[PDB]
Order: sequence, then structure tokens, then C-alpha cells
Amino acid sequence: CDVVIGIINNTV
Amino acid sequence: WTFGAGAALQIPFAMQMAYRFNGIGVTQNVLYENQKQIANQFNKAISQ
Repeated sequence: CDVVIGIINNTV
Repeated sequence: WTFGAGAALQIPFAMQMAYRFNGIGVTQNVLYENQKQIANQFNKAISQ
């Protein structure tokens, strides 16, 4: 995760 | 992206290229892996 601007965690 | 049939819908134009990677059929890891380089190629291209 390096250029990810908007970040959404906990993708299941 | 949608324009013409429509008005506009607030897309921030790297997201335009991110969708337009389909009109060639490629990933969005073209741009965002190569952000400033692709930007500068666009800039150098216009300057030339």
C-alpha cells in the first residue's frame, strides 16, 4: 500500500 | 466521465484516466504506479 489515496481497511 | 448524455458528475481526472484505462483495456496500475512520470510525459508532450 503505497500510492493509495483513500484508504478502506477490513476488506473481507 | 459521463458528459454529453448528462451534465457532469465530479470525477477528479486521474480517475478519468483510471476509467479510460478500459478504453485501452489495461489496469489502473499503469497510472498510480507511475503517477508523476506519466504526468511529466503529458507535460513534456504538450511542451513539445
